[PDB]
Amino acid sequence: MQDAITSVINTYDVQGKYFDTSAFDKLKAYYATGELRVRAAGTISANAATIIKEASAKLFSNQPDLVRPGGNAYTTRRYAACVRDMDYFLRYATYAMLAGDTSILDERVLNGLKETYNSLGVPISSTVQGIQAMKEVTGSLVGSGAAKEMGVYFDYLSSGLS
Amino acid sequence: MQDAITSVINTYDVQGKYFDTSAFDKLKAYYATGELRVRAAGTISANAATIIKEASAKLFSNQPDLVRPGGNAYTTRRYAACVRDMDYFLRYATYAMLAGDTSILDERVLNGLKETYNSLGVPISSTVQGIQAMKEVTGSLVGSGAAKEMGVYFDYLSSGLS
Amino acid sequence: MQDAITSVINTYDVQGKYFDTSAFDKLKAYYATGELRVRAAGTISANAATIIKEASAKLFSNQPDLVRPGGNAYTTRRYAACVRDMDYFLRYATYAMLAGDTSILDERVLNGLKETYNSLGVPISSTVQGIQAMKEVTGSLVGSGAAKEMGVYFDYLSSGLS
Amino acid sequence: MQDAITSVINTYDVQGKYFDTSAFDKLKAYYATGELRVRAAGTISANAATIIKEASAKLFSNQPDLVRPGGNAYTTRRYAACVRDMDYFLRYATYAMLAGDTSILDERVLNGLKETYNSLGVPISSTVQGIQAMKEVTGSLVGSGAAKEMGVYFDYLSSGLS
Amino acid sequence: TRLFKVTALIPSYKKVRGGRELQNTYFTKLVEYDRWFAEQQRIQKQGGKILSVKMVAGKPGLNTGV
Amino acid sequence: SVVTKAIVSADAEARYLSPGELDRIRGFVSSGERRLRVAQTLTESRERIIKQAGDQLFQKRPDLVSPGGNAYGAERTASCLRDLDYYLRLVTFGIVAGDVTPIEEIGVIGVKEMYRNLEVPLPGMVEAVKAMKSVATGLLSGDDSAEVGYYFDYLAGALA
Amino acid sequence: SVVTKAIVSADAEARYLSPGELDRIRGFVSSGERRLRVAQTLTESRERIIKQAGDQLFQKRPDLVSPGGNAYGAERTASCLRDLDYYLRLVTFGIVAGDVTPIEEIGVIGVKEMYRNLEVPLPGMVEAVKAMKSVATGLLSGDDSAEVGYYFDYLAGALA
Amino acid sequence: SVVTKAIVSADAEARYLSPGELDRIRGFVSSGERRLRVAQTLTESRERIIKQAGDQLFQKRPDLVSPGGNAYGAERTASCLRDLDYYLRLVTFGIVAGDVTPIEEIGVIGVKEMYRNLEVPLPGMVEAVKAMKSVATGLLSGDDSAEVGYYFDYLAGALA
Amino acid sequence: KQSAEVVVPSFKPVTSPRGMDMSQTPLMLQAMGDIAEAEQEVALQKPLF
Ligand SMILES: CCC1=C(C)/C(=C/C2=NC(=C\c3[nH]c(/C=C4\NC(=O)[C@H](C)[C@H]4CC)c(C)c3CCC(=O)O)/C(CCC(=O)O)=C2C)NC1=O
Ligand SMILES: CCC1=C(C)/C(=C/C2=NC(=C\c3[nH]c(/C=C4\NC(=O)[C@H](C)[C@H]4CC)c(C)c3CCC(=O)O)/C(CCC(=O)O)=C2C)NC1=O
Ligand SMILES: CCC1=C(C)/C(=C/C2=NC(=C\c3[nH]c(/C=C4\NC(=O)[C@H](C)[C@H]4CC)c(C)c3CCC(=O)O)/C(CCC(=O)O)=C2C)NC1=O
Ligand SMILES: CCC1=C(C)/C(=C/C2=NC(=C\c3[nH]c(/C=C4\NC(=O)[C@H](C)[C@H]4CC)c(C)c3CCC(=O)O)/C(CCC(=O)O)=C2C)NC1=O
Ligand SMILES: CCC1=C(C)/C(=C/C2=NC(=C\c3[nH]c(/C=C4\NC(=O)[C@H](C)[C@H]4CC)c(C)c3CCC(=O)O)/C(CCC(=O)O)=C2C)NC1=O
Ligand SMILES: CCC1=C(C)/C(=C/C2=NC(=C\c3[nH]c(/C=C4\NC(=O)[C@H](C)[C@H]4CC)c(C)c3CCC(=O)O)/C(CCC(=O)O)=C2C)NC1=O
Ligand SMILES: CCC1=C(C)/C(=C/C2=NC(=C\c3[nH]c(/C=C4\NC(=O)[C@H](C)[C@H]4CC)c(C)c3CCC(=O)O)/C(CCC(=O)O)=C2C)NC1=O
Repeated sequence: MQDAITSVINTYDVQGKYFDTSAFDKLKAYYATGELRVRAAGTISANAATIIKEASAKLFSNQPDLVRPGGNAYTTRRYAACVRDMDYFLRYATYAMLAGDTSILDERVLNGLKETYNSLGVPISSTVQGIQAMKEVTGSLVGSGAAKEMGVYFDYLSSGLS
Repeated sequence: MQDAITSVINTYDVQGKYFDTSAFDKLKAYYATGELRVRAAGTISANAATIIKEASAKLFSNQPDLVRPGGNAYTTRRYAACVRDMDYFLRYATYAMLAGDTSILDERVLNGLKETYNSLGVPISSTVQGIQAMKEVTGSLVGSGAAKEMGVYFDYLSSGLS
Repeated sequence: MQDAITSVINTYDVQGKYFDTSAFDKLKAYYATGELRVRAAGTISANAATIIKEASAKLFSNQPDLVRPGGNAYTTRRYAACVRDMDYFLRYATYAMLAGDTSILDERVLNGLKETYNSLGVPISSTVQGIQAMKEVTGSLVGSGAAKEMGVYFDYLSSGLS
Repeated sequence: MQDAITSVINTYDVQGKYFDTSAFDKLKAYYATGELRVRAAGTISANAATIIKEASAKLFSNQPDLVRPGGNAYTTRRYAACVRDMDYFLRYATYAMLAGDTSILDERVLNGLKETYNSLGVPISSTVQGIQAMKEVTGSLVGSGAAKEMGVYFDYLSSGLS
Repeated sequence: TRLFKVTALIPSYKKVRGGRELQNTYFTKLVEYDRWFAEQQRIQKQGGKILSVKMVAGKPGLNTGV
Repeated sequence: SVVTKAIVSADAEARYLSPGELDRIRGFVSSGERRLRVAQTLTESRERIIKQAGDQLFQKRPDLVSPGGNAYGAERTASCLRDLDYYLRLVTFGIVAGDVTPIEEIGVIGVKEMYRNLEVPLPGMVEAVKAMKSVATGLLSGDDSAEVGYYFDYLAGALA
Repeated sequence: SVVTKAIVSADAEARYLSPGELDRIRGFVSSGERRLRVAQTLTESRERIIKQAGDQLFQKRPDLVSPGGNAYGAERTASCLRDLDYYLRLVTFGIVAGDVTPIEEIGVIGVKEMYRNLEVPLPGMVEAVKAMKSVATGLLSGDDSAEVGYYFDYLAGALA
Repeated sequence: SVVTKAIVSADAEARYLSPGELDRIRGFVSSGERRLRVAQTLTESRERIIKQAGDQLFQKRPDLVSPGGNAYGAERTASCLRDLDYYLRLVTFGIVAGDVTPIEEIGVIGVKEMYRNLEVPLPGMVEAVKAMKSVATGLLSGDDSAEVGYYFDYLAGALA
Repeated sequence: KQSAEVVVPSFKPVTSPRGMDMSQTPLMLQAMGDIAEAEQEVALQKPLF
């Protein structure tokens, strides 16, 4: 993984240039938003169980067949795996929000999750619906700015699965 | 002597301190019990002779030898001095109950009383028994709430004599 | 481990003897008690969490200091470790009862317990009292016939600890 | 492990007590020493290689037989392991000084060190001499008050080894 | 389900080793199902790129026999 | 206090308290909460009372803080204001006590010899306590102001 | 503690503390006084915080003190409030420590097993700590209330 | 950086970041502005630092530029100065990152093998880095010199 | 099967020692001296009266 600071470091390293004015502008932009990110992450940490419970309720209410017999989320085992996946998605989106970069989602979330779900038979559209449900529930909790910030990484997860 | 209020005032005077919230709490606590103490004091004053009759009768029934020839309460003079002493104890216990403090019991009653009784020949265990009898007789008249209060001062007298 | 049947078999195998009438009598006794042992083991399996609850409640009622600050079972971690130790004792007692032999209490349980508990400062007397508490609860649960049998293994565990 | 804060927390947790004035005074004293501790830690960290060089130089000057053929510090492996142990002692002494508490010295240094060295034939008196040389070098670099404080942790190590 | 066939590349970042390491970087292995979460997490934490994962033994969506 | 005074009077006569003394005590404890709120209010505004009373006193009596005055200088002015603080605290004690017994026991008996040994003028003390009376009764409501004014009158009369 | 985490993190990498971690410790040492003041504010008001949090808990979750509820009975309700007082004490500990390490070691590790062996509902614990958070942050200024709410939020998340 | 280390430490335990880790990140973002100011200052003084550092290295170690030395010739001396420029850029990256992790990832892992293959003397590296440290710290104020010199010290230790 | 004994039964806790409170520590003594100065300064911050 790489955060925003390490991201700009790597980008300026690949051309072998020293930091220009724009690089310091990017770094100032990140450090300015860091404190909002820390409130957002602390709030989400406080309410991770609540967010996952509300999002799962919304997903399984909009798609009742998932947890009725024959659905992918029908058993205690497969339901528990589903809510474990949503818990991991939310915590990693919190990580990517604190870092200010979608890299950790590439290295530690999307790195083989697509074809793991594909071989498992997990429906992609339903998982996207669950990610969107976590997105709405989390935004309503963290307020407008942190909601936009978290939503960026949530749509990164959705598009990675899509 | 000092009552409860002047006890608080002295506590705060030695410290050079204006009244705290705790000081106001203790003052409210004393002001709340004032009507109870006044009612109990009036009842005790109205029934002092009856209280002495009952307590002395109980003491002389439980220790007959006190009033037999050779006993400390054997004469009309020494019997009258006995019931006079019981009136002392009841009246000063009533003062202490009104005051909400036992300082007057220390300065006016218990000071040098042990050596006085030892020099006189007065049995001090029998006097504590008379005070306990007086406590029991008074508690029935004043009522449970006032009985619990008067018992404290009767106990202070008994402990100081014992 | 070793059970009653395997104990008889090894006893005769060391002697290199076919089974005599005494060996068949011992095997008959174990086969006769087998139904009682199976019923008791089923009851304990059905009520183990209950048994741990009443045994822990009784032990911490008899010695409240254990779970109050300063006691060995005072914290969430140490309370949970206490309950886990009691779960060991109950489950291995049930194993030994079903086996009819105390060997498994020697290998899996009593080997090195004193050293661990004296290293940790775990009070061995209080642990013995907890084992006794489990003994009353389990004996009351299993019934008259099985209570005597399970007492053998609980007291074996207690004597190994003390 | 423990530091000064955790030590006060534990002594008030065993008693189930909220913090008193005495505990707040102890916490204030540690918070007052924190700046000096961080200064000494930074100085030692910048100068660790210098300290190890000088201390091992005095040790091998006084005990030349340790580096003559056959001595315990005679091979490149054993010399490297000797100066590595000296680096360990310096690092854990600095940790302990920064924590204000010697518990880390017992937990992470002194535990089994004596019979580690005895099973390896490492001389323990010469290790204590190395620790004293290290203390003398460190005192000159960190200043008088920091020297006195650092001597406490070096002496704790020396006494635990002896 | 019971079996994933996983092809993964694990590069090296911490150090350059004297050992060849062609053994350990690009590999294919068979990891049993309830090991796959932990194994995938470890592979992602080492910095590798999981190239493919396949079903081999069991049938996706089965309830019993898992 | 009120209870102490009644009890001491009954004890001198070696009797129980009369219905009148008990009624006095009952009316005393019945009015405890309002006098206690008055003491609360005076305690809350202690710093303002001392500040304003000292200002009023030194405007009315400039000779006290001029050279040759007893309170000349920061230190002696602070000792002056601290005496005012003493007397305000005594007044709060007297308010909760229901009589001027704390005031008399701590700050009246022997005050003449004390302030003579300190070269402190007594007319200065009465002017200071009247200043504090004005400032403190300004804060309180009319009945409570009158009650507090009675205690400040007792103090001014004791000094004068 | 902050120093303990810094030392343990450095030890896990077998290194001295870097200037960043030493600066972190320097800031924590600087804020120690504010932390002690907050801890004293929460300690002096522990009875009020416990009483009000118990109230709010039992209005918001009547089933707990309702028949069949874990807190049913005066004795069980006293145990409930005693647990609340344990956790308030641990919160003050974590305030002075600068981290949730005392809270986790004393009241969070194995708490699920303990409350399961006690038949205590964890949503009840979460609601109770939310009640304590509301009451205790009401007693503090915004800057201090935020940092206390952080410890209370960690406690709620660890119980949930 | 510090944020990445906090994230990977939290993910190792499969947890959210604790209030202590969040406070550490808060302190880091607070120090970010001074870190960018320092990195800007060193970035502005590119050519100065390189020039004096190279001159001190070549006067202190004439053998490197002398016949048979590794840097003999205009192109080899240019490569020497180019390596110095690389390492100064890495130090600026470390200043912004708050740690020596970028220096570690770009210019420290396998550096000894690289300079063995290039026949570059490692003590010459250490002396060049020390000269760079001296020039950079000189061009800075008293405060910036400590944190900048820490990175040069780490780099020289890596080469040594 | 050389021995059935447990080599590591547990680790003895190091949470609390006996004595050596380290409150007599000289720099702790210096801090306790300095807190007195801080308290005195706070006291002189109050009005003189
Ligand atoms: C074959 C394995 C399997 C099981 C067992 C299973 C149960 C199950 N019960 C559910 C809801 C529920 N289940 C209950 C039952 C509870 N109400 C009381 O508390 C009782 C203690 C308890 C019943 C005895 C309730 C109330 C809900 C609704 C919860 C909600 O909507 O928030 C749900 C969520 C979606 C739904 O509404 O169906 C599942 C998946 N699903 C499975 O695939
Ligand atoms: C850290 C990132 C990461 C993730 C997220 C991850 C997910 C993951 N989910 C799995 C199973 C599963 N995952 C799901 C979840 C789906 N079912 C529902 O329909 C939803 C639409 C949807 C979730 C919102 C289910 C039901 C299973 C069980 C599949 C089965 O056993 O047939 C497995 C198989 C191995 C195991 O469960 O132990 C993995 C590896 N792995 C990772 O390394
Ligand atoms: C040496 C001086 C002395 C005297 C005189 C004296 C009298 C005396 N009479 C008593 C009881 C008594 N005294 C009487 C006598 C009265 N009954 C009738 O009314 C008559 C008019 C009258 C007698 C002529 C009675 C009936 C009692 C019993 C009271 C009772 O038990 O309730 C008692 C209480 C203890 C006891 O029962 O013995 C005393 C002390 N004690 C003394 O130390
Ligand atoms: C410092 C760490 C620590 C904690 C927290 C702790 C809690 C604790 N609570 C207990 C009982 C209890 N605790 C509660 C509290 C619960 N009831 C309600 O449902 C609420 C949701 C909730 C409180 C908010 C109750 C009702 C009991 C009595 C249970 C019983 O008697 O069966 C007990 C059993 C022994 C005893 O009563 O002393 C422990 C050990 N112990 C510890 O060492
Ligand atoms: C058997 C394996 C082994 C080796 C090799 C070994 C080397 C060794 N060389 C030492 C000192 C030394 N070694 C040297 C050698 C250097 N001087 C020049 O720079 C040269 C480049 C270089 C030699 C060619 C010098 C000068 C000293 C003295 C250091 C001093 O006096 O400060 C010491 C310190 C203790 C002592 O002098 O007795 C050791 C242990 N020890 C071992 O157990
Ligand atoms: C003994 C048999 C064997 C060999 C030879 C082998 C090569 C090999 N080279 C690797 C990486 C690499 N190999 C190179 C070399 C290339 N880069 C430049 O373009 C050059 C033109 C070219 C070399 C001439 C580089 C730069 C890397 C690092 C790639 C990375 O950053 O991950 C790796 C990945 C792990 C590691 O970095 O150590 C292997 C396994 N593996 C084996 O099992
Ligand atoms: C960003 C991290 C990084 C570094 C540091 C790096 C070093 C590096 N230095 C090189 C050459 C060189 N570097 C030097 C420098 C040495 N001459 C003296 O001995 C001095 C002690 C010392 C300079 C202070 C010299 C002389 C060469 C030429 C080697 C030759 O032609 O034989 C080369 C060979 C490729 C080229 O010349 O462009 C590399 C890769 N490469 C990297 O990707």
